[PDB]
Amino acid sequence: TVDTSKLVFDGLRKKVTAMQLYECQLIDKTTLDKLLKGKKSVEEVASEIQPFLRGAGSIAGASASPKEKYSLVEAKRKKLISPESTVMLLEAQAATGGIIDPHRNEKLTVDSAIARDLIDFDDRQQIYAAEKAITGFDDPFSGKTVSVSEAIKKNLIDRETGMRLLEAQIASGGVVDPVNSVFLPKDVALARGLIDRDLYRSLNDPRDSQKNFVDPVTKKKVSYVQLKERCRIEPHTGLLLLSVQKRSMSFQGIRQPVTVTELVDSGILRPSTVNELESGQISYDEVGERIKDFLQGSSCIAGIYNETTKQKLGIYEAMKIGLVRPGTALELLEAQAATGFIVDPVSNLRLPVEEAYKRGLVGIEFKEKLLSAERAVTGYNDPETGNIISLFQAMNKELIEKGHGIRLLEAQIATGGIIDPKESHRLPVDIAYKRGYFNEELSEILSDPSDDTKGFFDPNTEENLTYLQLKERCIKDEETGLCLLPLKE
Repeated sequence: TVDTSKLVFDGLRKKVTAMQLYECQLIDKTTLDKLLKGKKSVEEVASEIQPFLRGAGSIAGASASPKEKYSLVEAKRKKLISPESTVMLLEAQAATGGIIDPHRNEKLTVDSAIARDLIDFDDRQQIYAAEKAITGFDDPFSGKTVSVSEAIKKNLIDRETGMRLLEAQIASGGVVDPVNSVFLPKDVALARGLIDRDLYRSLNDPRDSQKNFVDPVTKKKVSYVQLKERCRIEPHTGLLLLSVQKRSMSFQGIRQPVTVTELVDSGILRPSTVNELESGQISYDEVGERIKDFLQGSSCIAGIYNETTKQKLGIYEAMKIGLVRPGTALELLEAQAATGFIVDPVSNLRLPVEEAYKRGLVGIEFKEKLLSAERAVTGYNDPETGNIISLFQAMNKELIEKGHGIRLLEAQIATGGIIDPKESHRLPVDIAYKRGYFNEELSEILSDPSDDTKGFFDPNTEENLTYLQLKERCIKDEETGLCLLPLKE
């Protein structure tokens, strides 16, 4: 026989003897005798009853990215987890072992948790009560220290919180026995009345009190197991960290970055490919590759290719030579301004109107008219409402004339689609209808070349064309991706 005084185990808060483990039916008669003989070691037995001894493991915190992690209170302050769910998850920790410090891998008492700022100030008293799920509730009538189930019956704790604690414990192994400081399986806990039949029954009914927790992001009622199925296990510490989406990922639009959430709202990105990108399964550059013509549109008529001298040159520079009339040059430049940037085909630069003027890409005779056309990408100021509207809406409210407005619209459609002036990206023609940046009774008009729609000019054949008709007559520089209009003489 071995030293029976050394046959002790480490429970949640107390030491646990081998005899207590046998009484609590955690070990069998065979295991117990082998401990008293030496056939089995204390460490060998403890390795097989770990979820009953210290719990299977609760949600220790959050993890936005696979490397760096956050605690429940940190993720709340970074707005990754709602304040409401933050309390409930902290209640679960205190009821299944204690408040977890994920950055030091420890089980802390509520006192120690306050000392390390792991718990906020307002949620202080609520977690003290949840801690008693393991310590026990002092009944002022009987004089006994009772479990949560009895604390609910004795009205020592509200039913709501009590159901959360019981749910969290069961998902961690079973029902906690406070006096023994050890987890008991559900079947044996029912037999000795450690948990009431009625409470346990309402704990298995999805229409009663089965789900007592709430989602971190949304406000949907969820179970503790469902949240655990959404957790990552840290390789080093073995902790259970809830996978939260920090998001905040965007692609550069015309003037400003466009959130990935906006892209799925505009129908640019399928939701299946977004969180697949958030998880890191696919690459960032490949996603932005597909939606290239939605972020900042297709290439416009960027310049002119003089076939006589075999030279690439900007539109404004072509006018100085006499390759194009000032009338033709102006509408082509404002078409560029209405699509985002003024382009220099030889230097492959894409600049706003102001910066284009500073570098000689645009003269002073076109500066004002081009600044006005640039409002088609940033918005038109409505003199009545005081806020910015779109190109299409500015046309209907007679802020700009129809002829000028039509040529700018078809310029946007020919280079990706209608420009959203508040999100700074190209919309699908169906989304533009919903937000009112275009009209279905106008898409068919601009589709087929009509009398009113041919507001552009081809210097080669001297005929009036739509922007699409003229763009189809252009060629492409393989190293710039720009459309150049071939010219002779």
